[PDB]
Amino acid sequence: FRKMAFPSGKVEGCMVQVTCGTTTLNGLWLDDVVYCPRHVICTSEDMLNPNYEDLLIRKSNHNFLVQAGNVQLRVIGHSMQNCVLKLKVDTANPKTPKYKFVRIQPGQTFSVLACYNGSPSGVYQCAMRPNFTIKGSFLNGSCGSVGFNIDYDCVSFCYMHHMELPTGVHAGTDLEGNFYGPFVDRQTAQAAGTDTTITVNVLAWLYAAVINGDRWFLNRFTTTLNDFNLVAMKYNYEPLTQDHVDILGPLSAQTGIAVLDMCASLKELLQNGMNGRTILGSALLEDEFTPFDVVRQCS
Amino acid sequence: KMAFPSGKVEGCMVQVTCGTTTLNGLWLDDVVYCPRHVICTSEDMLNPNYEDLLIRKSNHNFLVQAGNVQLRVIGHSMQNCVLKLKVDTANPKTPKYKFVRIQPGQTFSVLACYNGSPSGVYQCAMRPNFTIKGSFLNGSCGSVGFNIDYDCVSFCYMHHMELPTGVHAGTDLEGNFYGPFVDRQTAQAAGTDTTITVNVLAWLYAAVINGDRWFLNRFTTTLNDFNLVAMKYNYEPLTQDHVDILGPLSAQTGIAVLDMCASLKELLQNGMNGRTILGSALLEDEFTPFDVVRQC
Ligand SMILES: *[C@@H](O)[C@H](C[C@@H]1CCNC1=O)NC(=O)[C@H](CC(C)C)NC(=O)OC[C@H]1C[C@H]2C=C[C@@H]1C2
Ligand SMILES: *[C@@H](O)[C@H](C[C@@H]1CCNC1=O)NC(=O)[C@H](CC(C)C)NC(=O)OC[C@H]1C[C@H]2C=C[C@@H]1C2
Repeated sequence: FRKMAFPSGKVEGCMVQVTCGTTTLNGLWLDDVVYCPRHVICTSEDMLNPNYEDLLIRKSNHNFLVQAGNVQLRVIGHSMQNCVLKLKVDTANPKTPKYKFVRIQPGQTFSVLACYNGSPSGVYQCAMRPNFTIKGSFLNGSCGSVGFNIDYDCVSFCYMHHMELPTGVHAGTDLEGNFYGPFVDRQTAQAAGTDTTITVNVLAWLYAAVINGDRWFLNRFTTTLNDFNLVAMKYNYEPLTQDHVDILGPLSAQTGIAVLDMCASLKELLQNGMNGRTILGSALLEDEFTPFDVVRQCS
Repeated sequence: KMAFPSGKVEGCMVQVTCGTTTLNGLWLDDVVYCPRHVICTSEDMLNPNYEDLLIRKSNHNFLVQAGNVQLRVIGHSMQNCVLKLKVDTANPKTPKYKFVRIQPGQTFSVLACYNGSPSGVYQCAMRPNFTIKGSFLNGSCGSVGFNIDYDCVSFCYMHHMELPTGVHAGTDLEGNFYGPFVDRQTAQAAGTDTTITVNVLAWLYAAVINGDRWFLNRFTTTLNDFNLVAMKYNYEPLTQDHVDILGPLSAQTGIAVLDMCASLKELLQNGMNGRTILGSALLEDEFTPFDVVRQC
């Protein structure tokens, strides 16, 4: 199994750069609106603790330089929605895909198109950790890079990048400007909750192992969801939600292994360890492949 | 693990059908490139005589679809294991491009496609035994691998087959296989694979830059003494050019190349002792020094 990103072209066609003064970051051009992190209006010294409302009152449309490549896009209106700036422009992006804005749950994966100066650099697959950080590759200038999934022809934008935490992990918002997790866009020391293992994805990985004929860990037992959740927390695993049980439906149907039976198998692995064995050629249980990701790759 | 943005290549993918065989093609200017085994039936694939099969085909036996639009084939030729279909329409999305043949150990991005439609993108290395550890399913043939420098796409790989071990094999865009493989439906084994040493070192430097350095030691080693141990463990030899290529990473961390070689030697001989490096229980060898530097 590989970490596999979505093809990035539909998103590449929407990336622009947004500059205020000497502060440049990336923005997302869809129809006649450009979306970007609001801290573009900050001087490096204002980031220490900004008054975003006051900073924005001092700004007019003519203070924003929006460029697709080196071609300027005229700004004709501006507003702030939570931690994102919305810049109305006078041209509708002809490369606008079908799209929607979605807010993802921890454990879900998405592709990130890492951009600098409005130019795409690379694409890679990320998982939202239970503590609402992602383990990305972001350098200075990457803010406004977005995360997305593609279904049929429709791009679901789920993440916009805003900051790095002292531990090296990354934090950001949805495209309505609401942060994932307890973070704020200020240049202050912030810490994430202790992280935990994404149980639903581990289960997905065990199903993937079964599909490929690696099934020594299946046992004759089952468990209740509540008993499993209480044990899992003792091992720093996330509890399962009803939605987790449901998104494992397809893999459970494909293998004929009930979700709660697989939970009983995982519980035994947690309590007894691997006893020197491997699963899918690995002594470690993988937690960054979702049930959808497994299905994508097995077919 | 980071792939190049795939948009410039997505604009070139089309579907190619002959008989009941469908796969992907690469549409550049007015030529579509695709694996020649699209002309085969099931019976043909066992032991195909491609020159003989091809002479019995006419332009009109090839159906090329760019989305909903059929392109008319007005000519066809075969270059090694690649078929070239001339069409009456030029692709306006053709990027600036080159065809290159990559060396083992080098990396590239793969745009996996099915029925002419892009499905996913990921980074691959050309293995020393000239296989690639890909993610390719039925219908993925004609998917391509590439690198992007400035605005120029360098195509280096077209996908043709899977081996019994689950790894993959294919050609450059001149239709010559990487490795001792043939485009026939028969079980083929690869030579013994080895680990790409210069890439393991680059990845160890990456682990340090990101604050992970439990595996370091104060020891050192000569280049030849390291290479003796490397070969024993089926690692590729490290050349002086490899050492030179690692310089920037050495300077950046202040760890001399041969000091990192001494760390790797200790890892090969003692294992990781249950510990991990950048999250992995195994030494990763599909990041080049360039891949690591760019991303830092
Ligand atoms: C995008 O503008 C940038 C992205 C950062 C740069 C390094 N890697 C990233 O992910 N964000 C940025 O500089 C933000 C800006 C504020 C207004 C939110 N601040 C930031 O990333 O601060 C990083 C922290 C972590 C410790 C080191 C520096 C400070 C403290
Ligand atoms: C593309 O047409 C297809 C891609 C394969 C299909 C499964 N995964 C892949 O990478 N190639 C293909 O079917 C070739 C065709 C011949 C003429 C080269 N054959 C092939 O890949 O054989 C299937 C594998 C699976 C095991 C049985 C036969 C070999 C090993």
